Amino acid sequence: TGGMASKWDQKGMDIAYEEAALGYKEGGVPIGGCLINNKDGSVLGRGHNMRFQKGSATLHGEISTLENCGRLEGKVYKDTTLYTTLSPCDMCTGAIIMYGIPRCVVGENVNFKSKGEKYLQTRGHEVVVVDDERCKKIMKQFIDERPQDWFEDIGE
Amino acid sequence: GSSMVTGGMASKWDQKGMDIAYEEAALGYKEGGVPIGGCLINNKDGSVLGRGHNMRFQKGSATLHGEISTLENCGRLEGKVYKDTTLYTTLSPCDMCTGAIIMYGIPRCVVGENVNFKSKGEKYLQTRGHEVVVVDDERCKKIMKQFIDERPQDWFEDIGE
Ligand SMILES: O=C1NC=C[C@@H](O)N1
Ligand SMILES: O=C1NC=C[C@@H](O)N1
Ligand SMILES: [Ca+2]
Ligand SMILES: [Ca+2]
Ligand SMILES: [Zn+2]
Ligand SMILES: [Zn+2]
Repeated sequence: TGGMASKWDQKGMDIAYEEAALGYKEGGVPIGGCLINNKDGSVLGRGHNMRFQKGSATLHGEISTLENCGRLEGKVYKDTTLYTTLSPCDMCTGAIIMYGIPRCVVGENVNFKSKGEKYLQTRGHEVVVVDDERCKKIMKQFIDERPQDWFEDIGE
Repeated sequence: GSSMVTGGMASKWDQKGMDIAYEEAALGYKEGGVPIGGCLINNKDGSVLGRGHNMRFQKGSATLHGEISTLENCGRLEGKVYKDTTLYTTLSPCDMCTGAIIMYGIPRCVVGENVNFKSKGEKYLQTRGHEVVVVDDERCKKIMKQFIDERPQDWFEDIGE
């Protein structure tokens, strides 16, 4: 990219936001994601945080997105972008790193940012922060109303 | 990582923790899965918060590595509950599982072996302030070597290659 946005990035972030809004409406943490094949723009999967929905300690948005893509040949991930409405925690960062997903496009990092955002860069990934106000507003709403649930979701 | 890293001390619960992790790995192996198991133990009293094994083949899962399945099986917990625990894993954690340990602040990780696999995560745990102990458990090494030998492409899939 050279820092150029991808032709698929608007689509990816819109899907991630749709997933965040759906999870909000389900009574969960409003964090959504999607994984797009950069070669053809195909959406390999989409998901949102399922902590409340499933009683899940590991289904963050990014993890649920990856789960929803199913088992894949490792090479597939090497030319994908993971879209996440919120800057990834250390766990989801680790997932991106493990699979070698080269680009992580982040809705916002104002309500939350871990050391993972920079660690992705150290590990050779491209991180794009869009500063999407849709994402920021829904996440801020959740934190305002359910702070202890939010803290649980990031292990505090 | 740092030149000044050092392996952590043993805990009175390590035999218990690695034996549970290994039993989980062997159960997963019998189920047709990747033989990697784990458990999470409270360092103060030895209680087992949860245990699990890799569920990639059992569940068609791209995220349920042994360590992730272990954490899932522990359920939702207050953040504080993790902060004096050990995660036992039969295999040195990949970057994903490392990240889970870091995110929850699980301060100690005991690793069955890192001969068959080792990621940057083992050292990154230490960089980030976590204790790591590698016990070089022969049972763990044997079962993982067998899996990699017999099903190499399935193993590569499990580590994203
Ligand atoms: O679902 C999520 N919770 C917290 C942070 C981010 O990784 N995603
Ligand atoms: O289940 C696992 N697969 C690979 C590595 C380790 O993190 N665990
Ligand atoms: Ca609390
Ligand atoms: Ca110490
Ligand atoms: Zn996360
Ligand atoms: Zn792993």
